[PDB]
Amino acid sequence: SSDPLVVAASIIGILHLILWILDRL
Amino acid sequence: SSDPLVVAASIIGILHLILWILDRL
Amino acid sequence: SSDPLVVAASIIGILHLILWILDRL
Amino acid sequence: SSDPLVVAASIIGILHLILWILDRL
Ligand SMILES: N[C@]12C[C@H]3C[C@H](C[C@H](C3)C1)C2
Repeated sequence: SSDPLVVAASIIGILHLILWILDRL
Repeated sequence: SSDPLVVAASIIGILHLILWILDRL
Repeated sequence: SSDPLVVAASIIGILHLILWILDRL
Repeated sequence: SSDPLVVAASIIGILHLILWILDRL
């Protein structure tokens, strides 16, 4: 495993991408 | 701990998310 | 190498940048 | 040091923030 801030941030940068893309569509 | 660029960047990707979301609302 | 979530996220933050920039233009 | 993809990505997430903020203003 890695540290929970690093991992958490990673997931965020995925979720925030979907939201942004969804908004555009 | 980790390195301050890595950690700092992590926090940014959270703050930038809130700002973006807040703007949408 | 590093872990595939970390690396994958890195690439995303690049692709998402291009898309955003392209949209602005 | 860390790996150049990780570091590079970190900087990007800062630059992309400024650009986004500047655009809003
Ligand atoms: N946006 C990023 C969040 C976190 C730190 C850095 C590298 C990875 C993980 C993607 C920038």
